[PDB]
Parts: sequence; structure tokens; C-alpha cells
Amino acid sequence: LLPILSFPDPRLRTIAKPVEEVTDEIRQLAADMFETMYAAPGIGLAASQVDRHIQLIVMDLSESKDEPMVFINPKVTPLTEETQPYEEGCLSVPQIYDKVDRPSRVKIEAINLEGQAFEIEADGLLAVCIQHEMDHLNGKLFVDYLSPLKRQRAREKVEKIVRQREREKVA
Ligand SMILES: O=C(O)C[C@@H](Cc1ccccc1)[C@H](O)SCc1ccccc1
Ligand SMILES: [Zn+2]
Repeated sequence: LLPILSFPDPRLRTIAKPVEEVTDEIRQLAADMFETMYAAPGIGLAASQVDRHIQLIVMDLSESKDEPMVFINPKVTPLTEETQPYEEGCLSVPQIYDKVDRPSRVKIEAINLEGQAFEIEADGLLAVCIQHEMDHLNGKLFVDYLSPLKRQRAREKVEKIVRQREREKVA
């Protein structure tokens, strides 16, 4: 399991570089990212979150944890001004959730682990999650859309959760 960076770690603000070739090393990273993400458990993880500053996102929106998806060098284009409220969380802002409004339909262009390009249209949870994970690659967290008090309260509660997770390793 890869360690996940926690807000307010400044390495989460890093702007990810495009992946130049889908090597067997980015394939193993993807594999390690899925295990880390499934174990958390979470439905998405950006390579930025495990301190690997490259345009790689893993995701699995299924209950069964058996619909895995990879997005490498993604471009996300909204297809509407209409937004959709969603209560977002983030493995890098542990146990914090709040409402974010994002465009409700998007185009995703990305490459898969075979280096093949694809283009799909996303709504509902896929649209929410791809935009959340694209934000990570541009050094942005979902708490940047909240009021500063909400951000400060998130920061203070995450620092407490992280301290408790360290104490749990000593016990
Ligand atoms: O760590 C991340 O970046 C992934 C977030 C993605 C997310 C996007 C939109 C809304 C909520 C979360 C994690 O998946 S949050 C953990 C989680 C686990 C099970 C079900 C829902 C959320
Ligand atoms: Zn996140």
C-alpha cells in the first residue's frame, strides 16, 4: 500500500506532468494505486495523492469493486453550464465531506494502460469523480471550493485524524 498525502501537505499543490510512455513502471504504479484505493477504501485516486506527480488517475465507481478504470493524460471538457451538487470526499482530506457544484456532463479524452486513446461522455458520478481527480493533477483540492472557515475546520480535523492514525500504529 502506497502512503496517501494528507491536506495541508504542500506536495498536493504540485501540477502533474503528462506521462510520456505507458511503461511497465506506470503499469505497476497503477496496480499499487488500485490496491491503496480499494484498501482505503475509495472510488478514485490521483497519482499526485501518492506523491507521484504524473497525469495518472485510477477509479472504480462499483459496489463490487470490479469495474476498474484508468485515465492517463486526461482532458476533461464540460458539455453544459448546468451543474449538479454532490457531497464529495477525498482520501487526501480523510473523513471530510461537503457539497461541491460541478458541470453535470463532460467529455473525457485519455489513454488507457495499453497506450490506446479513448473518448467518452460522462454524467452523474463519473462526471463528478473525473473532475475531482483532474483537479488533483492541477494541484487543487475539493476544500478550495469551500468557505475559508470550512477549510480551516477541515485542516484542524484532518490533523487530529492523522495524529490518531499514527497513535493506532504505536498501540
Ligand atoms: O481520494 C480521492 O481523490 C478519491 C475520492 C473521490 C471522490 C469523488 C467524488 C465524491 C467522493 C469521493 C474518494 O473516492 S472518497 C472515499 C469514498 C469511499 C466510498 C464511497 C464514497 C467515497
Ligand atoms: Zn481527492
